[PDB]
Amino acid sequence: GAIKVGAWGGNGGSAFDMGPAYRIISVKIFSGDVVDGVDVTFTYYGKTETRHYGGSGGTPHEIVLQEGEYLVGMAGEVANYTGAVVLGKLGFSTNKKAYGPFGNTGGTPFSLPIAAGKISGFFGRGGKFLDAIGVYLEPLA
Amino acid sequence: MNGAIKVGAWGGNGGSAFDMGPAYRIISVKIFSGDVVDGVDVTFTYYGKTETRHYGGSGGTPHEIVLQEGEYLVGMAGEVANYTGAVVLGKLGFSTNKKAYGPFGNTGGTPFSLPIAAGKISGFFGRGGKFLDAIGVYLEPL
Ligand code: NA
Repeated sequence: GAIKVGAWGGNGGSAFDMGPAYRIISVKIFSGDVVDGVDVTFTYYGKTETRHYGGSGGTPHEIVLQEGEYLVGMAGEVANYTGAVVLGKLGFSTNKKAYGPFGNTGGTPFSLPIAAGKISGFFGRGGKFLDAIGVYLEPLA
Repeated sequence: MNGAIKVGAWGGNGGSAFDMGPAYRIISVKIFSGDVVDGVDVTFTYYGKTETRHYGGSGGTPHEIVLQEGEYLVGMAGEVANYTGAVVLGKLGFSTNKKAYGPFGNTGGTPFSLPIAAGKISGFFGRGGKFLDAIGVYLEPL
């Protein structure tokens, strides 16, 4: 868990920190006007777990990673929504396809292309919505 | 290769790709800029020898970052701009554990930002032509 980039977003809400997973199985992005939160399902030290960060409003959009598929990009926009500085839009790329945007509120763009390596986990801040998000990076095996 | 983590590049697809790799100790960076980011010099040491590599073009005014003892690059940010029909770095700056430098350049466009919560920049890659078309970084633990 030595390489953490981000977080992008605001200073509100409460901190979360997943740490790195052995393998990410799926990510669900909950969104409506903004990004409400994320589920991450993953393997970890012999266990399989699901963790939820942020709120649970909006609609879930699930990206299931197939055998040999991994996350190689994240991008989005940081927006003001109802006075909260949050992820207004969020998306992800795998080595196969890009997904998103999830959310509808424009703001300040950010983008993280990973030319070598993969996203292995998440940290950030959450409340009613997803205030901020960053990622753990690991090399490819 | 060999466990590298490379993020970026941010910028356009013109010019010629460069890739310094991560093997070297970065001593200083010089960002040449005017309206946009024209180029960069990266000076590094390796086995007691100091070398400078220049990427991008010949224009712009220099803006230097000379890393002090115990000073490491821990952020990069800027703007990707359309300038005279090319997609290039319109602004580029860096942060260390000590100080923020820049950004340098005068043309906005699409912002990017790389806060590094854990880790440091250990090398550069990107694309350079008349201007600095794009830039990315190698990361390692701190
Ligand atoms: Na896919």
